[PDB]
Amino acid sequence: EDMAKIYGAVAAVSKNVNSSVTYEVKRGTHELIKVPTIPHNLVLIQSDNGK
Amino acid sequence: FALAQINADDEFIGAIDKESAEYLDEYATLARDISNSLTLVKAAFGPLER
Repeated sequence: EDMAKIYGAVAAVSKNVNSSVTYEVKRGTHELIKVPTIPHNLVLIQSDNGK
Repeated sequence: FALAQINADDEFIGAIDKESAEYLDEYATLARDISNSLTLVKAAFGPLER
């Protein structure tokens, strides 16, 4: 019985080993919007007689 | 100055006989506990660095 306790404690220590890490790489990334129209900013000014 | 004679009656000798069995039991348990703990340390832990 006391041997099972000693053997169990050793197995607990051996099981404390770490395997790996996992993380997401998202820094520096931004979403993109879509502009549907082109701004021209033009107006045609014409006289009444058209000259 | 007021030393008194020690009386060793049957009750006191009988009481010590009970204590002798209790003392013998305690030593056996501690030896088993020491042996178990000494085995655990060797298998589990190791040296320490800085």
